[PDB]
Amino acid sequence: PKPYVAINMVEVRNDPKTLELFGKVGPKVCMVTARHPGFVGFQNHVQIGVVPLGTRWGGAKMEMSQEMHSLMLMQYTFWKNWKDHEEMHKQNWANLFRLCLQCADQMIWGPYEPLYEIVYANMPLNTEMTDFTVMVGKKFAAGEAVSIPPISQPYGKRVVAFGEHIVKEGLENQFEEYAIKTLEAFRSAPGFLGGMILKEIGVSPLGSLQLNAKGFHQILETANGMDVPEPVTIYEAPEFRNRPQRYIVHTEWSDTNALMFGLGRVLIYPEVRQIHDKVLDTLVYGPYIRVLNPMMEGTYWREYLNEYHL
Amino acid sequence: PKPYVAINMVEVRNDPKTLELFGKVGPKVCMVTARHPGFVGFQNHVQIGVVPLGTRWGGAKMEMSQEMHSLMLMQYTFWKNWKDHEEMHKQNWANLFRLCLQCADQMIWGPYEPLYEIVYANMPLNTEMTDFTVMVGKKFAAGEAVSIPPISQPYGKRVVAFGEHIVKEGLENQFEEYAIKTLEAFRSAPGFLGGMILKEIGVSPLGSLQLNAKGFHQILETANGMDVPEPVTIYEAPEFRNRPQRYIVHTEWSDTNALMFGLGRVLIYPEVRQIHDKVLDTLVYGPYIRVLNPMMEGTYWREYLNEYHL
Amino acid sequence: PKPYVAINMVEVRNDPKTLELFGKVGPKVCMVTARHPGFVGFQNHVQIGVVPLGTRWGGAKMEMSQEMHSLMLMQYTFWKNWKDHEEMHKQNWANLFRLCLQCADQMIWGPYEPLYEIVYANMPLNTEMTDFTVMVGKKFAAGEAVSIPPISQPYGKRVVAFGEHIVKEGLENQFEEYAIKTLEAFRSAPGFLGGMILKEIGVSPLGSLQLNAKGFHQILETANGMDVPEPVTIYEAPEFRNRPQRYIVHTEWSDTNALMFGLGRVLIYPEVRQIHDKVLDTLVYGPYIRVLNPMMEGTYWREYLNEYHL
Amino acid sequence: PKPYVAINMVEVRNDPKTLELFGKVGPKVCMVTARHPGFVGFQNHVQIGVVPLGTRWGGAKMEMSQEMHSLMLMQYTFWKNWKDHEEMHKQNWANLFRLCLQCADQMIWGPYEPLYEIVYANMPLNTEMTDFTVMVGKKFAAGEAVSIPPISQPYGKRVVAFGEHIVKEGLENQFEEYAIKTLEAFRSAPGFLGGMILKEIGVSPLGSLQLNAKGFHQILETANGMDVPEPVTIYEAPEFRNRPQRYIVHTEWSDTNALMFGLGRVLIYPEVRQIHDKVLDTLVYGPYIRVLNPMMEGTYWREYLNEYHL
Ligand SMILES: [Fe+3]
Ligand SMILES: [Fe+3]
Ligand SMILES: [Fe+3]
Ligand SMILES: [Fe+3]
Repeated sequence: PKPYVAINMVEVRNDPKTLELFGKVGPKVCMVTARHPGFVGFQNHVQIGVVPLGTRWGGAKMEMSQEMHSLMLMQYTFWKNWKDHEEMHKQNWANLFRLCLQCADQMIWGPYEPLYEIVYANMPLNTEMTDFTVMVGKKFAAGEAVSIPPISQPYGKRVVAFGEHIVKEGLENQFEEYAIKTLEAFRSAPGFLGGMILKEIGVSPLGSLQLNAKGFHQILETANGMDVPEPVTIYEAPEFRNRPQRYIVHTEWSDTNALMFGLGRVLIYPEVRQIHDKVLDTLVYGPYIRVLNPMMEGTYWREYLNEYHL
Repeated sequence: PKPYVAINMVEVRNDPKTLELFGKVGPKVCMVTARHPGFVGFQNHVQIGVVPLGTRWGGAKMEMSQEMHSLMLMQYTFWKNWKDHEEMHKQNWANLFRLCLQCADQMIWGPYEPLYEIVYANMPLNTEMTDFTVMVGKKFAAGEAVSIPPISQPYGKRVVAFGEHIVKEGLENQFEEYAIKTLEAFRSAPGFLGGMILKEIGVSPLGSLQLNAKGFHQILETANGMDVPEPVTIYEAPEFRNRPQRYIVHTEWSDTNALMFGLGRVLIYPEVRQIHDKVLDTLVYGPYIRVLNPMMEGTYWREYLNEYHL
Repeated sequence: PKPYVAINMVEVRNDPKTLELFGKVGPKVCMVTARHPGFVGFQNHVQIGVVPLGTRWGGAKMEMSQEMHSLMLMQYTFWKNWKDHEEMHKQNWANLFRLCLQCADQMIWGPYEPLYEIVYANMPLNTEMTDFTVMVGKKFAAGEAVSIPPISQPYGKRVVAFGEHIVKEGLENQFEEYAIKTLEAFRSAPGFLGGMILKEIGVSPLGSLQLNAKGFHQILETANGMDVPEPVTIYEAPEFRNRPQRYIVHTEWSDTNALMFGLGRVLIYPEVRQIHDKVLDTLVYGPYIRVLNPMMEGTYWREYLNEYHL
Repeated sequence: PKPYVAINMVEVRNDPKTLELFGKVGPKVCMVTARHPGFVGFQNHVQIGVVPLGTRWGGAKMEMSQEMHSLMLMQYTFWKNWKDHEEMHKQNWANLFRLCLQCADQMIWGPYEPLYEIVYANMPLNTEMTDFTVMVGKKFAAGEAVSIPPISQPYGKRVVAFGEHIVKEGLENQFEEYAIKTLEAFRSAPGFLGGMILKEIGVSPLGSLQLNAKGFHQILETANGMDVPEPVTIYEAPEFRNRPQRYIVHTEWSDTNALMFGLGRVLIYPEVRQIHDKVLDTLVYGPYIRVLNPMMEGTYWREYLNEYHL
């Protein structure tokens, strides 16, 4: 089935101390999150750049991570229902608060965790280059050679285009129809590894460290998280649902050149350009496309999505 | 059929003199070992690191071999019966003792050679990236497309997870049932190249240089092995069988990232986590996972195991 | 009386960060351990080398600690009964787990805590070079000039030979008889400071961080130990008793030269060589002798052993 | 059909001037040689090392070309009949002599051109890594999936083992039977790209610059080849046929590691070792195995050999 996505967004310092926190805190958060049975996987990203679109953002590059002082992280977690994510944060609040405060001396902005519903998904199983013989052998034996997916390599060997779209009130049905048609047109592009369309349905309060006045002061006052705040919030997740409607267009590409000319088909390929013009006529903001590197992954979330493994 | 494994374990210095002994003594030992008809192959490893499991062993890294003063070597030899290995060491004792003493000025600990029985094996044929066209062509012509194995590249192009498990008395049947189910669950992980479960059944006395009192003094007294000790031991191999039962969980991965997130499924994937919880409830020691690099290989041992070549 | 010994074995990184943990965590562990009345003292060691025995381990030296990337630590604790050690770990589990996890980012292997019974002991009171006038004055006034011990200087001013022996089933009575006679023969060697023979009787589960499946996951998931695992183990200490029988032959020497030629009397002194030949005829593994430096000590454990102080 | 091979052997200096002669003279020689219709292709090699076989030639390495002062070149030309090669050299003698004398200030030994008959051949079509989709698609459409060859990459992306064997008089039938069985056993080795067995049938006089006394003096006297010697020789090619019989065992491997452990199966794999023991019992000289790099190739000679292209 289609899972629900929580996207944890943080800005951290770009220094060697922070990349130690990728391997010493990141796995522990995933292990605490995996105590809940509704957890079906994760995909963690570091922003490496921005699609400039010619000179529209000409100060930005697709690979600019070596020059930035701060790193944007997008940590996806996938859930059977979005209430499973809110139940996970409440039941594991002491362990998760203490782990998140280990990243405190690196954190610049955040955490901010909007919740998303998957509107459309074409996301294949992640395979290494050593695994494609198993993949095409199983699909040929099942008579499904026409549905053999591309080789989507896990753990930092592909790039993600993170496309932010804010759609005018009343034009959400027109966005979703033609953004789907745009992503089906990307299937012809070389290096396209798959795509999904995410629709924001709320913001997690506990994942965003948004408590009431007593809880907010206990966050500021605690020594390394030993003094755990009482996890009382003033809102639940659908009460912070941003209007007008936010959409993420998430597409995966084998490299940044395939991303630049593949996504560029909405500008340079005239048949795809008329399709994406209907998307552009619904937007109050966007498109702004961040380039992400999926470092740490829980690739079995695509096994839940595609209802098939290996 | 399933062969028996002798695992020769030595600690040697990490210096350029030692890596000359890989190419000037290592092949000679394999050639003396191949005088016996029960010898079916070998697989030689160098430990390159330890799986840290978050911060459980936080001073350890998966790739730490450039910083270590000493190298752990695990030299597997594969045998039609474990008595063939003990017969080989007795019949070729003078040549093997002299070759092992060429590594003497580098050796820090060892040699220690426990003998193992293969409980479970899913170990495919080793193929290069130039050989997969032959592999999928032969399996399609035989109507076995569903059993096409992953590309397991020989000679240092993959990594080995060496998982040490000591199982409580009486819980060996529960370990073997659910460690098998854990290794079948690894088939879904990207970059999984195969696995086997080894059960310790004894320790070779001649392979461990364990003689009686007269033989031990002749080992210390000899000049470069020219004075060969009489190979009289005080025990045979099943008389040194460690209780409680030692198990090796040997899994092969395309790279260390595939190893870290693949083996990590027993911590972060909730369906595999319940399976491996039954493994953890049988352990008096472990799991401790070393990361090994298979440098020198006798890959035809998998032809004996899978009863098929090419 | 003869106390029981728990030997905590860890491998840590050899870096200046680790030697800060000797003085900032080590004393706190000893202070938590001293809450129990059955605690009678401690002796903490760092491995500085290996006895090479000619060229048997020729890559090893007696003083090689300046070149090693990792340090082996042997932390002895002495107990009136071995159940007092298991009762101490359960009652002080939260404080001890949190202190042990301060060493986590340095730890490579371990912790592993086998429990030992003292078979034989000739271990004198530790005296400084300023204290021998008190020692010989008290022994002359008591008419015990014939039992005046050697000056065994505490706190890093002597070396320890850590002799590992694994004895065949049924030959444990022959080992203990002639290993005692070997240690009485060491009394004639210059620089011999005393010796004891330790017999492994079990492995502490809490001291080895060996919990059940829920406890093991809480060890991996916790942030610096603030989230304390429930200390439920699947075994008690005599249920992990290694067969065949492990022995430690622990001897103390004034320097490494006295150690090398003193222990070498089992090879070069013909009267002691026939005695130790009966020890060698019982061994399935060994002898392997590590060289240890006793840095931090609780020297009053010898006051309990010898039933006399000063 | 099976072509005939002329192998031009020269020793040249290892300097940057010589590698200019690879690209400025080498192609011109191939273009003059292609004037004859019996020319079916070429394969030019540079020796990069020697198989040491443990310490049998321990001063030699498989990759030692960066340290050598001189380069051995083996330039294969393939012919429909060996008389076509002798007819080519006589008809194009002025152009070929002038091109060969452009390499004169680099040449140390040679040229020496023995002629060979192909006894056995398993030499697939050369394909790039971009061409395997065409190769497996054509073989599946023709119902020949069982005979899909390995990917043999042209132009320096594989290595050649050049195995010299001199066989006793009367044992040539025993050599050819079991050297064929050895090369069929190499089909199981990883990275084996194919093999052929060459039998020396003569030495080309014009290709070896072996003229009569007047022609030899005109070779020494000429200014850059403008003064062309009269190509009168004292012998034809079967009159210089070396006795006892020379054989080349030519095998191709994806890399030097695949070569070392693949060819090593005649020493370490006991089933192949008994086969190659019958080869060794026919040899008065050898085996001596040079490691060659096939830089410049005329890969369409395998299209003539396998009677099929693409
Ligand atoms: Fe969350
Ligand atoms: Fe062995
Ligand atoms: Fe303890
Ligand atoms: Fe020629």
